[PDB]
Amino acid sequence: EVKLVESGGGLVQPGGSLRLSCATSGFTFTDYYMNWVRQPPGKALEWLGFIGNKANGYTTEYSASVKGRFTISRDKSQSILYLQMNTLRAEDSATYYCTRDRGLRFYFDYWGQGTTLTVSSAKTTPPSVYPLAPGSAAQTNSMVTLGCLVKGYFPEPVTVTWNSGSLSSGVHTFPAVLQSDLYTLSSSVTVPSSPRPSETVTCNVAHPASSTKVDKKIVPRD
Amino acid sequence: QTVLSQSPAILSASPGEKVTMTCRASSSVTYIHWYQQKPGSSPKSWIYATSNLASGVPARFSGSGSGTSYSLTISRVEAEDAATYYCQHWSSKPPTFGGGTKLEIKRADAAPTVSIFPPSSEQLTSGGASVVCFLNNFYPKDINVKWKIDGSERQNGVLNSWTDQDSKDSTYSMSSTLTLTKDEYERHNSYTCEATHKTSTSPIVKSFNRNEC
Repeated sequence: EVKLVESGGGLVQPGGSLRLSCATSGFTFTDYYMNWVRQPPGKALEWLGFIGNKANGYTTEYSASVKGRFTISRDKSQSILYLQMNTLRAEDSATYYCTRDRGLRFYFDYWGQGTTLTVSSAKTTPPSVYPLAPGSAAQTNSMVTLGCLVKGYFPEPVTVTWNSGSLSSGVHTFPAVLQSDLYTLSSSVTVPSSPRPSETVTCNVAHPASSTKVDKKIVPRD
Repeated sequence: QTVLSQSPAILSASPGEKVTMTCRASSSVTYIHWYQQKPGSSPKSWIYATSNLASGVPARFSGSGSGTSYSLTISRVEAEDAATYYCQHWSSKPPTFGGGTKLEIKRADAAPTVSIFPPSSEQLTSGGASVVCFLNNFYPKDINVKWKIDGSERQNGVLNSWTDQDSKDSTYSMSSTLTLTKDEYERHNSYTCEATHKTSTSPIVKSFNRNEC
C-alpha cells in the first residue's frame, strides 16, 4: 500500500518561512518524481514543483509563482519529502498535498491527506466551547438534537468528536466562519432519547495550535 | 499554457441515470487524467491516460476523448458518486487542472429538522449571547433563514454555514447563529428562527422565550 502522510501545516506570519513534510512508505521513494500541489480556498489545484528520481539525477522543477521561494528536497535518511517555503504571503494560504507522479510528467497516482498553511499576522487564540441543550422539555416527537459552539479561535482547524467518536451517526460539524480575525464553528449531534441525559453526551474539542483540548458534557437545563 | 475547461460546473443526476462531463483543452493534449475529490479529503486518481480506471474505481466509470475534447462517464450514478471531478494535463510546464465538475445527487424534497438553542449560561456569564439554530437534513440545498426577535425581523448579527451533500442520504444541513451581547439579548422576549424552503409555502418556525434562570 503506497502511503503519503504530511505534517507541518499551521499559521505563519507574512515574510516567514515554514517547511512541510511528507512521510512516504510502500514504494521506493527514490525511483519516483515527487510533487507538491496546493488547493487554495475556492481555487483550482495548483502544482508547485517536483524533485526527480535517481536515474534522472534528482532534478527539481518549480512553477513560476513559487520559483525561488519554494524548495523541494528529500531527507538524507528518512523517506521524507520536504517543501521549504520562504517569504510566505497571504495568497499562499491553502491545503498542501504531496503527490507521486506515476512516471515522468505523467499523472499523480497517490496523494497525501493534505496539511493546511495559513499565512497571517492575526494571533493564535484558543476557542471558547459552549454546550447547547434546549431550554425546555422538548420531547414530543422523538429524537433529540444537541450541540456545541466552538467560538473565537484562530487559526484553523479544530477537531470535534462526540463521545470520543463513539457517537458517529447524527453528527453535523459545520464549516467554520471567519470574522475579524476569529473563527467560530458549531457541531450538532442527534441522539435517541433513551441515551440522553441518561447516558452522557460530550463534545471533545481540540485546537492544536493552542494545545487546547476540552470536553463539554451536554447537561440538561430548563 | 493550455487551459482546461470543464463543463458543466454543476451536474445533477438521479441514482440510476447515466451522466457524462467534459474537459476541453484550449490546445491539443495527448492525455487527460481525472481525479475525484470529496470535501474534506484529498483528490484521488480516478481515470488516467484518458481511459484507464485507477485501482479500486468502479467499472461504471469510463473515460474517453482526443485532441482537445475529453469526457468522463458514469454508466449508472450511485449516491456515493457525489463529489467534484477534476481533469488534468501535463503537456508543458506547468501541468494544469480544470476548475472541476461537481456531481450533485438528485433526491426527493426533505424538510429541515429545525432546533433552536438559547445562549449557554457559560457564554452568557461571559457577557455574550449567541442564539443557535440547526436546520438539518433537508433538500434541495436552497433555503432561507430569517431571524425574528419579538415579531421584528433582523438580519445583522447572523452568521450562516452550510454543509456539503451527505454521501448516504444526499441531504444538506445548515447552522444559523444570531450573535448579540448579554445585554441586547435581555431587551427582548421572543426569539424565532424561521425557515423558508421549497418543501412548503409557510415557513418552519422555531422559537423560545427568554427565561431568566
